[PDB]
Amino acid sequence: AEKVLVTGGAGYIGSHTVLELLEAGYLPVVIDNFHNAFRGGGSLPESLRRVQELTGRSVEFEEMDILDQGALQRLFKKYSFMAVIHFAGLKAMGESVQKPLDYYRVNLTGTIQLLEIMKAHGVKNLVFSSSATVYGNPQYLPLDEAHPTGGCTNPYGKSKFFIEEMIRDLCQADKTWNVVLLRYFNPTGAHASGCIGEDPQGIPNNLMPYVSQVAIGRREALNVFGNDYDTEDGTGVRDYIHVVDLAKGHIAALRKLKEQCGCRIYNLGTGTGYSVLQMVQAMEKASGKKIPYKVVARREGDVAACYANPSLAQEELGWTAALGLDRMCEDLWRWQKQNPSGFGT
Amino acid sequence: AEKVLVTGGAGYIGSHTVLELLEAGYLPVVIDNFHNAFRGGGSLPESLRRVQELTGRSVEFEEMDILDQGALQRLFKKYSFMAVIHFAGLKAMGESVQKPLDYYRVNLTGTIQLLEIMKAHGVKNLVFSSSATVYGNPQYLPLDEAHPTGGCTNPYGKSKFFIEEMIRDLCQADKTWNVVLLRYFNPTGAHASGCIGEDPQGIPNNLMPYVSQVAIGRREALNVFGNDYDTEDGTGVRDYIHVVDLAKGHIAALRKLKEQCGCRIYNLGTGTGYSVLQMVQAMEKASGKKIPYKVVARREGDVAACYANPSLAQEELGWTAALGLDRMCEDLWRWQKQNPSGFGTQA
Ligand SMILES: NC(=O)c1ccc[n+]([C@@H]2O[C@H](COP(=O)([O-])OP(=O)(O)OC[C@H]3O[C@@H](n4cnc5c(N)ncnc54)[C@H](O)[C@@H]3O)[C@@H](O)[C@H]2O)c1
Ligand SMILES: NC(=O)c1ccc[n+]([C@@H]2O[C@H](COP(=O)([O-])OP(=O)(O)OC[C@H]3O[C@@H](n4cnc5c(N)ncnc54)[C@H](O)[C@@H]3O)[C@@H](O)[C@H]2O)c1
Ligand SMILES: O=c1ccn([C@@H]2O[C@H](COP(=O)(O)OP(=O)(O)O[C@H]3O[C@H](CO)[C@H](O)[C@H](O)[C@H]3O)[C@@H](O)[C@H]2O)c(=O)[nH]1
Ligand SMILES: O=c1ccn([C@@H]2O[C@H](COP(=O)(O)OP(=O)(O)O[C@H]3O[C@H](CO)[C@H](O)[C@H](O)[C@H]3O)[C@@H](O)[C@H]2O)c(=O)[nH]1
Ligand SMILES: [Cl-]
Ligand SMILES: [Cl-]
Ligand SMILES: [Cl-]
Ligand SMILES: [Mg+2]
Repeated sequence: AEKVLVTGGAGYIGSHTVLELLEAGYLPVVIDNFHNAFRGGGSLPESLRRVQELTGRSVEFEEMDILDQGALQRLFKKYSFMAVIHFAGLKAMGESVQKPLDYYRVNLTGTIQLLEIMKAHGVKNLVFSSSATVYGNPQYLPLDEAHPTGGCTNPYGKSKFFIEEMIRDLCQADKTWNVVLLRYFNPTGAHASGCIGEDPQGIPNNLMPYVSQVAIGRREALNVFGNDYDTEDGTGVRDYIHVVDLAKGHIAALRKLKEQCGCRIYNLGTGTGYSVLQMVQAMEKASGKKIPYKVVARREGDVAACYANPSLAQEELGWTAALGLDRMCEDLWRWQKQNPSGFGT
Repeated sequence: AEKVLVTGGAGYIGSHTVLELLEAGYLPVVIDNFHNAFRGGGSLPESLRRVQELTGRSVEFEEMDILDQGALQRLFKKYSFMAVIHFAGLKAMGESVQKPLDYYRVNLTGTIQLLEIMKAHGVKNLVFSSSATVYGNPQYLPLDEAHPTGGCTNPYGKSKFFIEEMIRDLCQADKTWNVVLLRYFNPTGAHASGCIGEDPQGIPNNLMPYVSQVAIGRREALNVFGNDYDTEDGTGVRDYIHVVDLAKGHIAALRKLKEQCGCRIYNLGTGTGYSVLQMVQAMEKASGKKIPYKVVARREGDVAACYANPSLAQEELGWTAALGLDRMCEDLWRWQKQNPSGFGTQA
């Protein structure tokens, strides 16, 4: 009726989105099981506790797992939701290939359970966290929504594609459902306040947090996974997108659902690709620190270059990413410098 | 001393497979929730009660849903399974397109749960019921295992494809798993005793049972779904395979698992395609009755022709579909004639 349910809202993208929702006047209800979120000193996960402080608005939260039908039932009885933004899931941490069942359980079974409860309670409006990984090895660049999908390299990406397909099927079968599938490119950056940001545990698998950790002195040097691709400089190229813009894209998705759009799919990227070395350099500039690097072997399954065609999202969702490279680096640096250990110990 | 778990064992293919298993010396434990199986006068589904009589061997059975985590866990705890043959699932009554979530829950989440429970109990040998539908609209024929998969039309076929992908990944990640994915073509026929067979509830959605129902005099005429396809006679072409041969292919699969085979995928078909009209004619011959029919509109999603390339199975599985068209028709007829209304509890 009123509320927006946000699954996995304590995570990186989700917490930034909760913040945007609150500032836009929405009332979110967040759920998370702390699988990859840090527990604050109170009820709320630290990220959310900080979002509350930042917005001066309260965060309604419930600790729970999407795999728990009982809890889902109780949740859906307690609140009247008008839409669900689904961030909860396991992300490839490079782990996927080795633990397929965990991925398929959490991402597939958990999403199906969510979809079923939504259907049961008549909440047929969803915004889903998809990924450019669904396009597989790029056939052409930039990647537009019409590029082929499926034929993924890993259990994680396959999981994303399977979910998109299930949702398409659901929308076909029941014309009352509205779903916006958002294919994120490479999220980076952090809220301008520097109070929240990505909080990886252990050695980061993604570039940016590793880069930021070298700059802060936590890591000796960045290992660059190959310099022999068919890219202007030999290193992998990606469409780095500021998490704040990404979060704002979810609000635009909400408005889209109101149009009774059925199933729509949009890329959420800037359309500008940057190489590993370019990112390193920009981080040196932002941080004022040196970021030593070593060229190592190619990482299994890595693609040479991946970047988005942002046209459709601009035309249909009315959204474009506003923040550039320098801004992403400055914000990421601020978060890292201001929070040397992430959210806590 | 180790058993074989048979999920969905009370159904068409499963009952036939339980019979083959019993005859070949295996010890099955069968589970079914009666979603699409008839309850016997006793605890056993009628089909399995008959299999017990036919074989003179006991059938260990538990009424249970694969979606029931607690029950499934207790089952794996109670027995020491050496392998699992997974038949349980929803097939479609042309329904899948309209109830996607049901297919995704029962087929997809049900199998993920089964695989998790299996892993947890140290059982990593699986025989999975797949289908030629995973190939989608044929890009060429005959369909060999190398033909592209995915790109299916309905939720049912998508579920099967997603399951195959999941198992392939599992095997890739853990070399200790062994899994045989069998892509069945169009199973037909019945055990030669005539005591068991396909037992549809209501108007049959598949060809053969409808034809037999007409031949027995229950139905007026066969409705032929389109006659304008690009095939010899305009009617759809399919690779019909005798359920007994299909069932025996499961025994071959268990043998394959014992070879520490990893993930293997095999078509289970005869390699010979027959049209709708050719099947009617064969049924006329078996039944000794004229079988009328009327041509109606095309059935949404139907492919023109589909048939297998059965060489890989012959070679690697050491299995071949022995029974021909007449046998299939004669066996189907015997079952239908001796059991005009399908299964019923004992008198
Ligand atoms: N970060 C990326 O580069 C990226 C790229 C593409 C798509 N995505 C997708 O976007 C979504 C959010 O990504 P993120 O970077 O914010 O990751 P994240 O791990 O920070 O956020 C996911 C949140 O979900 C929660 N969660 C996990 N399993 C849960 C369960 N069973 N029940 C309830 N909560 C559960 C975690 O505790 C975490 O707080 C995910 O679906 C991710 O796969 C992210
Ligand atoms: N019949 C065909 O032409 C065909 C073709 C391709 C693949 N397959 C597959 O082979 C398998 C067997 O098909 P069949 O023709 O014997 O179908 P069937 O319906 O006779 O057999 C399936 C059995 O599974 C049981 N079942 C369903 N949901 C269950 C659940 N949640 N828990 C436990 N048991 C459950 C049903 O009661 C039934 O006895 C199915 O997975 C089917 O999709 C069949
Ligand atoms: O320590 C690192 C990390 C990354 N990179 C390079 O930086 C680029 C971006 O790498 P990320 O890992 O941040 O992101 P990806 O776009 O390559 O995404 C891939 O890696 C993600 C993080 O591992 C997820 O696993 C995701 O499923 C998978 O598609 C790539 O060219 C990568 O080779 C390095 O050189 N060194
Ligand atoms: O009453 C019937 C039934 C079938 N047929 C035709 O007979 C052939 C075999 O049809 P079946 O339904 O027995 O088997 P299929 O292999 O064609 O499978 C198709 O039907 C399945 C069950 O009927 C599912 O619907 C599946 O999605 C779909 O591909 C097809 O050419 C079909 O058009 C008829 O003319 N009339
Ligand atoms: Cl696993
Ligand atoms: Cl953009
Ligand atoms: Cl549904
Ligand atoms: Mg061959």
